[PDB]
Amino acid sequence: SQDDEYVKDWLYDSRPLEEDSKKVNGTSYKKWSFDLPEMSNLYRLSTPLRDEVTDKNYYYLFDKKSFFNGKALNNAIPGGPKFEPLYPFNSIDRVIFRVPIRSEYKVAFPHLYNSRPRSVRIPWYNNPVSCIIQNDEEYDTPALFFDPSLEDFAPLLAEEEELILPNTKDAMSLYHSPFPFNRTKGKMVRAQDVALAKKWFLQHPDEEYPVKVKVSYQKLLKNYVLNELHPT
Amino acid sequence: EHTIFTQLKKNIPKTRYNRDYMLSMANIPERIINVGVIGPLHSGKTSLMDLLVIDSHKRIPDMSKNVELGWKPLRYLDNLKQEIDRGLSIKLNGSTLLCTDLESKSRMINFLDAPGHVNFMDETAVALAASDLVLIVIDVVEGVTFVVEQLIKQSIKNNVAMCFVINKLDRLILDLKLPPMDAYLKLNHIIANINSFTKGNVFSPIDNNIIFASTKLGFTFTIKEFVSYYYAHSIPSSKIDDFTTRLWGSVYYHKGNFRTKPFENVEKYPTFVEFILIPLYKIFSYALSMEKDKLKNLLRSNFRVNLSQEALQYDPQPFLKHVLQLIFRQQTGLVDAITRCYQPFELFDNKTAHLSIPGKSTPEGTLWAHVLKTVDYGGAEWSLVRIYSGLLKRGDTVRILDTSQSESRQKRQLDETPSCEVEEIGLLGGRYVYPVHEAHKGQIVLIKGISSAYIKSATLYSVKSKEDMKQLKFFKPLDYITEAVFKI
Amino acid sequence: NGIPVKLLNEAQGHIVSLELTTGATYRGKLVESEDSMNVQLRDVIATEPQGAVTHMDQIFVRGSQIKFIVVPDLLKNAPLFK
Amino acid sequence: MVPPINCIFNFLQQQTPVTIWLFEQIGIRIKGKIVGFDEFMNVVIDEAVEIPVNSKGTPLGKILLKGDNITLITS
Amino acid sequence: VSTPELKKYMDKKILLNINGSRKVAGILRGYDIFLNVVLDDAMEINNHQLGLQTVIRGNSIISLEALDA
Amino acid sequence: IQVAHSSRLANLIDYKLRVLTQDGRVYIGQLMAFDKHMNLVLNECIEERVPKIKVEKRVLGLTILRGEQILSTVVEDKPL
Amino acid sequence: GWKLALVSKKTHDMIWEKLRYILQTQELSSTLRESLETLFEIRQKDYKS
Amino acid sequence: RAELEELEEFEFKHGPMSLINDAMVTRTPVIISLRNNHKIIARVKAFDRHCNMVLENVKELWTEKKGKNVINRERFISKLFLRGDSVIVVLKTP
Amino acid sequence: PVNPKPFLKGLVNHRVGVKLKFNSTEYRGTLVSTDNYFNLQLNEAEEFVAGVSHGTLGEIFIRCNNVLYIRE
Amino acid sequence: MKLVNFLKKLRNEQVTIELKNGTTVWGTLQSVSPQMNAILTDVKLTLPSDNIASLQYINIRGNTIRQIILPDSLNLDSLLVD
Ligand SMILES: Nc1nc2c(ncn2[C@@H]2O[C@H](COP(=O)(O)OP(=O)(O)OP(=O)(O)O)[C@@H](O)[C@H]2O)c(=O)[nH]1
Repeated sequence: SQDDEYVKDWLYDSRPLEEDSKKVNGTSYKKWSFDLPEMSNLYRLSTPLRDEVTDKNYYYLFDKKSFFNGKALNNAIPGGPKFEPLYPFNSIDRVIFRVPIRSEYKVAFPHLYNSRPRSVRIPWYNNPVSCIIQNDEEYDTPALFFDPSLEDFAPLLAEEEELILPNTKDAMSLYHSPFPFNRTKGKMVRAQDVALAKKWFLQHPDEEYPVKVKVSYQKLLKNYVLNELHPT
Repeated sequence: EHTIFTQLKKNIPKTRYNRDYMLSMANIPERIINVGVIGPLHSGKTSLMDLLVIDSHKRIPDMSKNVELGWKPLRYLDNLKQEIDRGLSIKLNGSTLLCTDLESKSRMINFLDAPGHVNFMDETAVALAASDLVLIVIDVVEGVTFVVEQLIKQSIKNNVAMCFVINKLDRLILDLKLPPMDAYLKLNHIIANINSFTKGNVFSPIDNNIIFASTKLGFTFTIKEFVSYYYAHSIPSSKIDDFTTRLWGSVYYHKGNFRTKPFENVEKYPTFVEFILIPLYKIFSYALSMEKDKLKNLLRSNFRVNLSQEALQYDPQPFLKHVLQLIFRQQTGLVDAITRCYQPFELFDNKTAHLSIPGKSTPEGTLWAHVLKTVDYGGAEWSLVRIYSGLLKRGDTVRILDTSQSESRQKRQLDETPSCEVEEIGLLGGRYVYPVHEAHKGQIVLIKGISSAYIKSATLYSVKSKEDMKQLKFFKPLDYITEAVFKI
Repeated sequence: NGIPVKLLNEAQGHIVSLELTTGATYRGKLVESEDSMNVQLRDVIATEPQGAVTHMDQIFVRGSQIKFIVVPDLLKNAPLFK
Repeated sequence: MVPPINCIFNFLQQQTPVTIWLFEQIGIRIKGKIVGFDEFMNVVIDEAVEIPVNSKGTPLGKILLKGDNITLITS
Repeated sequence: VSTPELKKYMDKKILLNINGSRKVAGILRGYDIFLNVVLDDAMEINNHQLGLQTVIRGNSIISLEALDA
Repeated sequence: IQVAHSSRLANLIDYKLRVLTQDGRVYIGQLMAFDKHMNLVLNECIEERVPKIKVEKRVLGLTILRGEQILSTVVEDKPL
Repeated sequence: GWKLALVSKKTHDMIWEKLRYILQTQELSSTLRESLETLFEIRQKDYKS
Repeated sequence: RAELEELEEFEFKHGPMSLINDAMVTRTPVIISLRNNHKIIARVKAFDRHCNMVLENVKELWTEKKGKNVINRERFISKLFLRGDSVIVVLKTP
Repeated sequence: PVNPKPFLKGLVNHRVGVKLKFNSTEYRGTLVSTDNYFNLQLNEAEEFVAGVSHGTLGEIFIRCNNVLYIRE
Repeated sequence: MKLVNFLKKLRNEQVTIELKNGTTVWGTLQSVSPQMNAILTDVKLTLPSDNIASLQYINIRGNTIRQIILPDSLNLDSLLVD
């Protein structure tokens, strides 16, 4: 009743908030609108299942677009899926194999490195993420990096001595989070409609699982891409 | 219909000001700034442009709900299917915006959100060639990398005014979570770098050269802007200039009513930190963490800001964005920064000379214009042309010369053989060609009939005399800063 | 800041007329304006109080002397007011 | 460049032949040499002389003239 | 505080209209915030010069016209 | 002529206003903007001098009237 | 330094703060500056060797 | 604001502003020459920085002169406000 | 070094002659005191209408704005 | 020390006024600005030997106002003190 001080009372309920008339739409249970600290609590609790990857760059040559491209050229990115092929000069004398031209490139710049593309999407391209996360028991500190070489009136928002509130350490974290916790209001979805498992296999397989599990991952991705690809 | 898209319609999104007024304004030079915003890859320059446009127009169709809220950035100036799907600005999709300065004045600007990626620098080069001021934009995080330096060098070598935008403060306040003094230090380091690169004019927040932006949250300010907004009530009319001069450049308020230049005993931080950066921190910290009622009260009191009852129930990012918008009223400070920076119009001569040749008897009234680049801005062939003298009217015949035939022509002078009509004229505005009959001096417009008369980067002219023709000169081929050496 | 002086500086560039305390009207392109209406013009016709017109290239004026300034119909539209 | 304050500091040290015209006034001029200077345009003038205009040398001595009604100075 | 931009007219001859239909020709030497014209004296309105170097007060200025382009 | 019993000048803005001038003229028109120094911006300003017989009349349109050279203000008519 | 972080952490943090404060707000010697830079770089890993 | 009013009353008593301030204190009739020619005989009530002065017991003296007929005219007023700029020389009548 | 305001401070308790702009007249009386505004006060001020004493006005207080010049 | 205090305290009084030229003005003190601008409702004008020119509303410029003849029932010393 200290860290988990707000949710603890209601976290285990049939409908999480039957009443709580401020925090949800009502008993129809259509929409919700939490305050910050309870959201923080939820986030902390969700550490095992939470998306837990803020650097949007990370899914590089691993987006749905990338998967589609891999499909469309049979240039399967080995961490991800491999499909049935979409279909059924350039001589060794001529070209100079200086760069061994990899499949990863063949989906990155699909129209260039992969000649004779068909039905090929264009993937993203991106900026470098320096979202520095804090460990515990402090705030606003350069840790992971190095420092630079070199008429009676007060400034704005005077009499606000504390720069950081006790929740803003967590609020910042929340702000950097992805779509589930990102926000402090939403419409409900069916338990069914929440994908606790999609976020694991969409992001990359952690470290040195048995071959069978890797295969499983690939299979899952193959399903996912198919679902994405034939919009119903 | 089509995939690679624009507006293609009668009902272009209506503007707050009226486009008749804008066009009227565009009758005279000394009141048409060609900005051509520039920077590295993912500077935020396109996002900045989007912010400006949104600020200008009433309701856009493309401004969906999410973008309005501020989850996704309304990248209004990446119209190409590709430029969306790829996540990069790729071609010049500028806009003509009747922009209000901080001081009461109305100037129509020709922005050009050029590409940042360094393979596309070719395209960017055109913007430099086009634009008379350049809003260089920089990420705080990456700072001034080599690309920025290169850009600066090009601009100085291309003889163009420079007015910098240190962008994405949201990152150093939330991503890096820097303390405010640290942030200040970082800023100093950056600006130091800028100064080192720019051997001539020295840039700073004072003199309104630098602009402190965050296009995701959607706010830019000059110190002049911010000061004007929130340090006009307190301090008197005349002493405001002094205050502005003080804020930035290591001067500490000293807990007292007239600061010292050196160290202070009681407080630690500078004036810039204490009187700007610290406020931003307070805003951000409170616009996430602070119990909303309290925040509302503070806004009511100090900033004189009323939160919408919807905004109280926003999510913490979009709420924050909304608050920021409320605080820093428009992208007006930015415009002030531009105008003030490009108060030299004697640089025009330098520019023109650089482009074509050192010459005179140009203001005889002979209409002539640098055909900058062929674009496909509404799908169809258009030619982005910057006019210098005279004015072009719709359904007029014109002499055009590809800058392949420029040096040769010059040599030959010391018989206007190629020629073409002007089928239609219009104005780039992110996603629409807004048709206009007039095409006045010192501005950028799009024309139909030119395109096929040349390959790339032409000149045009229409002399009323052979003597006049003798007096003419012709632009050089645009030296596109990157040389193409990727052979496919 | 003075909202009429705001309008004046926004009116720069247009063919504006100007009569002083002396009663001698002027008409031409405006160039410069400030808080104190330190006006400059180009291509200015300078009609004396009798009606004697004298065309000239430029002029500079002091604000204390100015009586009223004829602005065009464009500033009726936008964007200073709302 | 020379602001009026600096040009009058030349007139202060020199004390050279000044001729003054007067504000809201065409009928009379002055002829003397600048001796003083205020933060306002008030200047005391020794060897000053009242000189009616060429449409004679009339009597006048040393004068502190209120400088808000000045037109010309030339030392 | 707003400095009248006479740096376009610096070191150029100017026809200064002043109180009582009086004219002043003369090349410009400098100025201040009150518009007080520091100028090299020339012929005053047929025509005749008074003084060598002059300083005209701002309050007495009616206008100042570009003699030189 | 009719007008509301107004408190101050800004409350009756955009009203057709007879505005006297020190040189003898009167400028009549609907006022758009006022100032601390009484500079006025008449929307449909009309130049009316009183020559030494009958009124002289001339139309101006949108014009700035400087405040120093004003004598006084009078309401001539309503808006619209 | 890593040991300092391990037990007497408040002082270590303080040490860092003072160091930085010295680093950037000082007429500091160039060799000293470079040494400091090296220190911060190693801090980024916190003594691998 | 208070320190300026303190040095105001201080600078009045020592400077030449003490004269007509002392005339108000003694409350005598005072003549005043005017910009449009009116010798104002009146009792001074009020007194400020700008020399704007409310006048009791007013008696203005002038000459509406037109038509070769000198008609030295004068009128009595109960109370009147004086603007500063109109004044030329105030004087206390012995 | 001989400025107007220090000479005016020396001119305190001394005879002075005041000239003005429009509807104006010379004077001659002993200056009593002055300020930064240059408001004057004279004792035994004689109203010299173009150098002709029309009346001995005596104890008087002259306004600052209408002052043209002050002499011996 | 400010007579502007007193003139602000003069409200809803019917008063005569003189101007720089010398024009009379009979009307209710609607309000007075801190720079003497006499806002007046229900006004009546007469020029300086000339006939009547009555009007509905007049706000007159402060500097143009010469001398305001005050009404009869008026305690000056009552308003002068704070
Ligand atoms: N954290 C943060 N991210 C931003 C900000 N502004 C922009 N970004 C992100 O970085 C990108 C930069 O803005 P864009 O306009 O998309 O990129 P761009 O300026 O078009 O870059 P070019 O295509 O090279 O011109 C955006 O897509 C955002 O995701 C900001 O203020 N803060």
